[PDB]
Amino acid sequence: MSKFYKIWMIFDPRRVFVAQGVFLFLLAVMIHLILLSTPSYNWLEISAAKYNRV
Amino acid sequence: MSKFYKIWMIFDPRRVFVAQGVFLFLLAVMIHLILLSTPSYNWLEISAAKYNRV
Amino acid sequence: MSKFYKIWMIFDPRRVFVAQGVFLFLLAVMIHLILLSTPSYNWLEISAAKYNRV
Amino acid sequence: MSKFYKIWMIFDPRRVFVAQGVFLFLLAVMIHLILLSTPSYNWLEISAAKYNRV
Amino acid sequence: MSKFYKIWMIFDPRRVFVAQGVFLFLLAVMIHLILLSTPSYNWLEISAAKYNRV
Amino acid sequence: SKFYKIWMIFDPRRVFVAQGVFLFLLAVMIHLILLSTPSYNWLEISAAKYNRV
Amino acid sequence: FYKIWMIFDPRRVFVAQGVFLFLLAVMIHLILLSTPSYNWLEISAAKYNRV
Amino acid sequence: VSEFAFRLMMAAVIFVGVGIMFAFAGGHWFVGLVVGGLVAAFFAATPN
Amino acid sequence: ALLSFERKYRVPGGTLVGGNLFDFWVGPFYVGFFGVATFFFAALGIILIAWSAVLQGTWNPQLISVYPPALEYGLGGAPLAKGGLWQIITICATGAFVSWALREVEICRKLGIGYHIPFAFAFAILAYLTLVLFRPVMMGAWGYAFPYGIWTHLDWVSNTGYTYGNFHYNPAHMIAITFFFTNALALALHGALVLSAANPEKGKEMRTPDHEDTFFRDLVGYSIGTLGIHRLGLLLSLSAVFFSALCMIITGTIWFDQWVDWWQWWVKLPWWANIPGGING
Amino acid sequence: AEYQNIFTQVQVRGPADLGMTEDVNLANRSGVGPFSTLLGWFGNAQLGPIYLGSLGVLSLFSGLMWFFTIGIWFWYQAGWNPAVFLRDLFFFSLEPPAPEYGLSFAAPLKEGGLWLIASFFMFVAVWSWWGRTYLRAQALGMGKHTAWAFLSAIWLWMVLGFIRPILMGSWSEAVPYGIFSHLDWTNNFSLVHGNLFYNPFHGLSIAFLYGSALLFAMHGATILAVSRFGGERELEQIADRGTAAERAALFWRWTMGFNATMEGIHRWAIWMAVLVTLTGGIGILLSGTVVDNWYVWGQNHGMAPL
Amino acid sequence: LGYTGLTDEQAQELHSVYMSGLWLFSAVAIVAHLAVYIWRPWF
Amino acid sequence: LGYTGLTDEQAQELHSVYMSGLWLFSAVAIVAHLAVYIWRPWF
Amino acid sequence: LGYTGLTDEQAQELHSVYMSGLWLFSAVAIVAHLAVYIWRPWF
Amino acid sequence: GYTGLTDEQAQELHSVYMSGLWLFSAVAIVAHLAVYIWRPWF
Amino acid sequence: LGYTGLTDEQAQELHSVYMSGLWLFSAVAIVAHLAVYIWRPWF
Amino acid sequence: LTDEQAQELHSVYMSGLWLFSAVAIVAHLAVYIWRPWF
Amino acid sequence: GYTGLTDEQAQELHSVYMSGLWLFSAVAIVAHLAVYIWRPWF
Ligand code: BCL
Ligand code: BCL
Ligand SMILES: CC[C@H]1c2cc3[nH]c4c(c3C)C(=O)[C@H](C(=O)OC)c4c3nc(cc4[nH]c(cc(n2)[C@@H]1C)c(C(C)=O)c4C)[C@@H](C)[C@@H]3CCC(=O)OC/C=C(\C)CCC[C@H](C)CCC[C@H](C)CCCC(C)C
Ligand SMILES: CC[C@H]1c2cc3[nH]c4c(c3C)C(=O)[C@H](C(=O)OC)c4c3nc(cc4[nH]c(cc(n2)[C@@H]1C)c(C(C)=O)c4C)[C@@H](C)[C@@H]3CCC(=O)OC/C=C(\C)CCC[C@H](C)CCC[C@H](C)CCCC(C)C
Ligand SMILES: COC1=C(OC)C(=O)C(C/C=C(\C)CC/C=C(\C)CC/C=C(\C)CC/C=C(/C)CC/C=C(\C)CC/C=C(\C)CC/C=C(\C)CC/C=C(\C)CC/C=C(\C)CCC=C(C)C)=C(C)C1=O
Ligand SMILES: COC(C)(C)C/C=C/C(C)=C/C=C/C(C)=C/C=C/C(C)=C/C=C/C=C(C)/C=C/C=C(\C)CC/C=C(\C)CCC=C(C)C
Ligand SMILES: COC(C)(C)C/C=C/C(C)=C/C=C/C(C)=C/C=C/C(C)=C/C=C/C=C(C)/C=C/C=C(\C)CC/C=C(\C)CCC=C(C)C
Ligand SMILES: COC(C)(C)C/C=C/C(C)=C/C=C/C(C)=C/C=C/C(C)=C/C=C/C=C(C)/C=C/C=C(\C)CC/C=C(\C)CCC=C(C)C
Ligand SMILES: COC(C)(C)C/C=C/C(C)=C/C=C/C(C)=C/C=C/C(C)=C/C=C/C=C(C)/C=C/C=C(\C)CC/C=C(\C)CCC=C(C)C
Ligand SMILES: COC(C)(C)C/C=C/C(C)=C/C=C/C(C)=C/C=C/C(C)=C/C=C\C=C(C)\C=C\C=C(/C)CC/C=C(\C)CCC=C(C)C
Ligand SMILES: CCCCCCCCCCCCO[C@@H]1O[C@H](CO)[C@@H](O[C@H]2O[C@H](CO)[C@@H](O)[C@H](O)[C@H]2O)[C@H](O)[C@H]1O
Repeated sequence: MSKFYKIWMIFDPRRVFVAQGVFLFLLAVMIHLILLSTPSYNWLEISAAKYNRV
Repeated sequence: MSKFYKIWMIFDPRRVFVAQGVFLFLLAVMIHLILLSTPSYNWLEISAAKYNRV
Repeated sequence: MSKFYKIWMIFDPRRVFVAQGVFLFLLAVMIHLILLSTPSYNWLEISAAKYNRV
Repeated sequence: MSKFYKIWMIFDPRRVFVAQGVFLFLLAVMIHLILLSTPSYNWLEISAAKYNRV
Repeated sequence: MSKFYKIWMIFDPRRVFVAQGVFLFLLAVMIHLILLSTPSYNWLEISAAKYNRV
Repeated sequence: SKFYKIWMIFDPRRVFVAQGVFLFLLAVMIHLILLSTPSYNWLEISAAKYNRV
Repeated sequence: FYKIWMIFDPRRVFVAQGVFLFLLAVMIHLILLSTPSYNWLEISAAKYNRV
Repeated sequence: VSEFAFRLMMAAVIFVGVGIMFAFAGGHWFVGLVVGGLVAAFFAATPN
Repeated sequence: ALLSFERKYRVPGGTLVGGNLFDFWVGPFYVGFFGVATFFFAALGIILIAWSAVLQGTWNPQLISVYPPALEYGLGGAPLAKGGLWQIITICATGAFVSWALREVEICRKLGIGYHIPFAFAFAILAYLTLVLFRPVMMGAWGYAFPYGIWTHLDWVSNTGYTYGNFHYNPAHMIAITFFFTNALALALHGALVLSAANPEKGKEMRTPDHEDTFFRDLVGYSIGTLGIHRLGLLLSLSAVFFSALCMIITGTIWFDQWVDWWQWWVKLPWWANIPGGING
Repeated sequence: AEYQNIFTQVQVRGPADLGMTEDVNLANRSGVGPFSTLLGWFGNAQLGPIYLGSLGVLSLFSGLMWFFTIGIWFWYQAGWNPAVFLRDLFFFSLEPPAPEYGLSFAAPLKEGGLWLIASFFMFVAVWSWWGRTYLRAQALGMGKHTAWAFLSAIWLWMVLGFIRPILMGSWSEAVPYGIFSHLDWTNNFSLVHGNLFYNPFHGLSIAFLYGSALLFAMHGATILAVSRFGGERELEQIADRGTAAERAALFWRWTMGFNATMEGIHRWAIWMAVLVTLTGGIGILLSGTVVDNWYVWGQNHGMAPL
Repeated sequence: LGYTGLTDEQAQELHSVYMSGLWLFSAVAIVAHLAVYIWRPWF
Repeated sequence: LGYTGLTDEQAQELHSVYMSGLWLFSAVAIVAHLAVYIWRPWF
Repeated sequence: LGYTGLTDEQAQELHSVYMSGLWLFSAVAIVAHLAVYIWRPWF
Repeated sequence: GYTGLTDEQAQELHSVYMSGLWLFSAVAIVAHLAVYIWRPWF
Repeated sequence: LGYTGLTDEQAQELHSVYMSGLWLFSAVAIVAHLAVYIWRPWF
Repeated sequence: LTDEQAQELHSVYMSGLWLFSAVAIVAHLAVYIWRPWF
Repeated sequence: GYTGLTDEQAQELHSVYMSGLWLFSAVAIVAHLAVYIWRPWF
């Protein structure tokens, strides 16, 4: 556990950081869009219905 | 949280600044477009309805 | 923020200036287009109907 | 049995680590999408059914 | 019988290992798909029917 | 015997690779043919035997 | 017949013979399994009433 | 006839044969075609 | 008249037929045996097209058409007014194209160069014969060929393409179109790259094949090399024409229905044929 | 047999070429990738380095967003089923909003707003990539020919997706992001506007596409036919004309009556290629906005019997 | 030292003139936005 | 480490001014978010 | 090993800062998940 | 050693990779147990 | 025999380790098959 | 392709051919016993 | 030996191949025996 420093002795910090940032952003946007797809989790839709905006 | 500065020694300032600017611009445009997409949040059409515009 | 100047020592000034000019033009035309598309803020038709021209 | 340490004498961690990462992420996303496919395990819709959100 | 090990002299350990891994994972996927295909052994369907989920 | 001359000419590596590919293809052929036959679809044999479907 | 291994390349001859024999065997086996008179699976299925 | 040319003709014929075999065995022409193309490509790419 | 470097190449030899009977140049043109043949066939074809124009009653160049015989004549003859002029002009056109290719072969031999050009031209000739000989004969009627008019042959194209639904679903058509489009893209890239290397920014030194390799590696991370790009261009064009002639040799001979239904075989694969959801589920 | 120089019969490998540097910023440059023997049988087997500047990374990010947005919508259409996603992959479509929305951005996300977002992504990506090609020409001091040749196809693309929908007053006119959806868009575009065959600029675009194929067959065959004289080295044949350039010129001089040079044939090539998309964009722009029935137009302008 | 081969004093002057331009452009923008929002508000 | 080799004082000032700008941006964004939620909340 | 040129001390400090960032990100994600689950649970 | 790794560093790499593998496996076991409690699939 | 440059002892140790891995894989497979047959026999 | 080499290769090939043919002949006889085709 | 293998090498390779083939043959014979016992196909 307290030994993960040895992964960066071989991997490039720049490549790892840029790849992980891109992957995290893609995962986040995919999940946000997934939630926006399901009407039970579309917060804009839910707020529109609760406050009678339609 | 007092040691991040040395990333500027592993990341080229020009590259990271351009990446951040592009990312922020694209994200802001996407969110503004999503807000325009939802009929409960499109401010142009909201003000058209509230002020009784065509 | 009184030390924002030295960013000119990181990025080429010509690069920044031409990029920001292109960005300003694109954003301005995009906003104008959004406003023209919406019936509420399409000023030409507003002046056509309001002055009873159509 | 616990003598597989020579496998990295046969395979570089360079290719092995990236292959493991992409493979595990692909399996995770594949199985999560499989679960989202079957109505009996789509957790968002099952939570909607339990909480009467439709 | 004991003279099997010399195949490692004949064959590349790296290429053999890659081929075995890809072949084994593809075979496992194919068999799991085959089991999923029949409603007899689609364990998700059996579990849902048994627990009255659909 | 006298067949070891077959190893004096052909490269063992390609022979073994072709043998492995051919054996996997033949085994897949036989298993797929058996599952093609309703009388030997062991999955359906058990499904009827244990009253599943 | 002795000169066959000389004019014809032995690698080509062996590969062609093996591939042709394998293909012909599977072709004749498919022909048998197609007809209902030498399809052993169907014949045994009708014999033991297992189908 | 180069080694590559003989390997190419052999790849074509073995592709046809195994495609026929796996089309009858696999329940569709697509499975046989895929298996034949895969094996023939793996055969023709490898030199002698 | 000759180019400033031409004279050392204007030597006898290389002619397949004749050898001194028709070994000369009219202006820049090399006249051979096949030069005579191709001139005769082309002149006859042009004069007969004009004659068919006066028989048609039009002098608009875009309205002149020379139709093949009707479907009733099958693969037989026809009166000149009905479909015979089209058959003669097809004879003349085939002769002219073949003679042109063989004249190019003679020119290649006289210049000591490869025969890539006449071969690549034979590909176009065989596409033409696929449209006017192979497909009609495999179908059984010369009326399945196209007329010799600027806009009426597009009418032939449209009617044939809609006899089988939307022709975009022919898969040989798809690969031929991909080849055509990537060939145009490759031509644009090649012309642009060579012109950029030969013509630098402004008043500075000409660039090198290494420089253009560098540009395309800095652009798309790859370069195919100056021999490879010409190989690729020839291959793309020839394969585009090949799969064009392929898409029109299986159409109306092997497949007869709307080509879109072809793509059903993939969506009815038994494993996922009957899954609910999706476009076709 | 006689060798035709279509495949290299012998391959040779040496040091990794990192390329030149006129004004190139070495920092953005990548490192040489692997070597492809299979692809080396046809050309340079080396891969990389790849330059990644500021417009380059902008283009990569925007294109990633566009392709990924289309992919997520395709997954949504699949019911999140991987088997459906691999079954209906061609039949998917991120369609534009229906005509009643016009040019408005007030369309539901499921009803064409997502198409607007993906279209913004692709617009930004392609324009930044054009800037990228221009800048990469600029760094090496080369001419901007590739940038303008790209601008031709960019204009056809802009007409199809941006300019014509604006002129027609609805995003419904634009091309969907699907495999057969855009094929169907093409066929339906022809049917709605009455036989696009009679569009003169469609005819010109086809003339130049056929001409591109003819011209590249001719040029490739010519260069391979004189590759025995070092015809491949076109730049040196421009700088120092050899027997390859003279034989190539004389072949077409004696065949056609006129010929090109080792440099001007590439002018022919670039113009033949870019006229395709130039005339195509003009023709698509005129369709609907100016002419709604091309066959009737043809009748009125010759081109067709009355 | 840096990347663009510039000093700090010229950077200060360039920053000053660019900030003057930015403030002028943003002020004209503010005046225009006020005029439009008075003409036709969007809230 | 030291791919750029920037002196630690330079990296310190760069990070400090970058975080100054980031905090400014996040503060403006927070203000705008509060205004939007008050005008028309989504919660 | 040691492909990338980083040494032990550099690897240790890099890992320390990256793990500090990972824990910060994880804590923000945990509190956001708790807030969302309170607003609308999925279990 | 086809990457230039000695016995000691190969052993150390395997030990740390196995520690990571066991950490991932423990997290997965907890996740599978929790899911099977929430919704068993047998 | 050759074709790879290995020695006798290297081949022996590589094969023994690989066989240890194969036997572990097959033992897990046997356990899984027995569990599946218990839960639902296919014979 | 020396005459001795080719002759020995021919001898081995004929021996293998005879072995395979005898196995096939036994199979053919067993098949005919199982069901006659003529 | 034109493939590089000598008579001792050829004998070793041939013997190993035969022993592996016969082990596969024993496994296949057991498998077919079990399948026939479960249900005859003749
Ligand atoms: C009721 C009828 C019988 C029956 C009727 C017959 C008849 C009649 C025959 C067989 C024969 C065979 N049967 Mg039976 N058979 C039945 C149904 C089956 C079923 C099944 C699924 O039910 C299977 C799996 C088999 C299997 C077999 C094989 C063991 C055998 C064919 C060998 C062969 O094809 O070699 C060919 C393959 C190779 C030689 C592989 C090598 C070629 C490779 C692929 C390419 C060459 C490359 C390589 C480097 C070359 C080196 C070597 C070269 C040769 C030089 N049978 C039923 C039970 N069967 C045949 C036989 O007995 O042969 C002795 C035969 O005549
Ligand atoms: C039934 C259908 C109609 C028809 C309907 C149309 C319509 C509609 C159009 C054409 C167009 C054309 N038609 Mg038509 N056409 C018909 C019949 C034909 C026939 C024939 C023999 O029958 C031929 C040869 C053609 C040929 C042509 C071309 C000359 C022209 C396409 C140019 C091109 O290459 O764009 C291909 C290139 C692009 C579209 C631009 C691509 C470049 C940009 C920058 C893409 C960026 C790529 C991105 C960044 C990443 C890509 C993704 C990754 C690769 C994954 N048509 C019939 C009559 N045709 C087009 C045209 O312009 O003509 C007026 C057009 O819009
Ligand atoms: C195979 C790949 C591509 C290709 C290659 C190619 N074309 C070639 C060559 C090559 C390598 C030559 O060497 C040769 C040449 O000399 O080029 C300048 C040629 C050539 N390709 C030509 C045209 C051409 N190529 C086309 C296509 C293609 N050519 C392919 C896409 C097309 C299309 C798509 O429409 C055309 C129109 C010529 C410029 C030339 C051959 C000239 C020739 O045949 O000379 C002898 C004949 C004449 C000068 C006139 C003959 C007239 C007829 C007797 C009467 C008319 C008959 C015709 C049927 C009328 C039809 C009219 C209607 C259809 C409108
Ligand atoms: C003259 C007209 C013809 C033409 C010309 C033409 N096309 C061009 C050009 C030119 C002159 C270019 O300079 C430009 C180019 O770069 O060519 C290589 C281009 C180009 N034409 C292209 C395609 C194209 N051209 C077409 C057509 C045509 N192009 C016409 C026939 C078509 C058709 C027929 O539809 C297509 C599909 C591209 C190859 C390229 C423009 C590329 C571009 O702008 O890319 C932007 C990126 C995206 C929008 C999506 C990127 C998708 C990636 C998966 C993102 C992720 C990448 C990943 C992170 C990489 C990781 C790498 C590391 C592991 C190292
Ligand atoms: C790098 O390398 C390269 C080059 O360069 C180094 C090149 O350049 C090229 C070539 C490329 C280009 C030049 C680019 C432009 C090319 C194109 C756009 C491609 C398409 C081209 C054309 C459409 C051009 C025209 C083509 C044709 C087919 C016209 C040909 C002309 C004739 C039909 C005349 C033929 C004459 C013959 C055979 C002689 C016959 C003689 C007799 C029977 C006896 C004598 C007769 C007479 C006296 C009659 C009168 C005189 C004659 C013969 C002619 C004049 C009169 C007429 C009536 C016509 C390439 C590819 C290249 O890669
Ligand atoms: C459809 O399927 C769904 C999406 C529904 C379900 C599927 C879900 C899946 C498959 C999810 C997968 C999730 C995974 C694998 C998540 C992994 C997350 C990780 C590992 C996140 C780690 C993040 C680390 C971060 C954010 C670290 C950031 C660090 C900084 C911001 C500090 C910057 C670094 C510095 C300063 C280094 C300084 C040191 C030196 C030497 C310069
Ligand atoms: C589809 O998904 C939806 C849209 C629905 C929801 C998804 C939302 C997601 C995934 C959102 C993700 C948001 C993220 C990750 C936001 C991250 C924002 C960050 C990290 C912003 C950082 C900004 C930093 C800024 C703005 C810094 C600015 C600094 C300056 C302007 C000053 C620069 C000048 C300097 C530093 C001087 C330097 C000079 C010398 C000489 C060193
Ligand atoms: C279509 O037909 C259906 C699907 C219906 C049925 C047909 C199924 C068929 C045809 C199935 C075929 C199955 C086969 C052929 C399965 C074969 C499986 C085998 C033999 C797998 C062997 C696996 C061996 C493994 C995974 C070994 C792994 C080794 C390790 C994990 C240890 C690491 C190795 C090292 C360190 C090498 C030692 C090197 C040094 C220097 C010490
Ligand atoms: C429709 O009807 C159908 C087609 C289904 C019926 C037709 C069926 C047919 C055509 C069946 C044909 C069957 C045939 C011809 C089968 C032949 C099988 C053979 C030859 C199997 C041989 C197996 C030999 C093996 C598996 C040897 C393995 C060796 C080892 C495990 C030891 C490893 C050591 C090696 C490889 C080299 C050692 C290294 C040194 C240096 C000595
Ligand atoms: C597993 O899969 C994942 C999810 C990982 C990724 C896979 C993604 C997939 C499968 C993607 C599939 C993509 C496909 C098939 C795309 C097809 C695209 C096609 C055929 C496009 C054809 C024509 C498109 C055109 C002509 C688009 C033109 C667009 C423009 C000219 C720009 C439009 C700009 C507009 C509308 C205005 C933008 C400005 C604002 C303010 C919105
Ligand atoms: C060149 C490579 C590809 C080769 C393609 C050659 C053309 C097709 C060759 C195979 C033709 C026969 O192949 C066989 O046909 C039968 C027709 O009922 C189909 O088989 C289908 O019906 C049969 C009964 O008839 C069922 O037992 C089977 O479950 C079902 O899939 C399949 O298509 C295939 O198992």
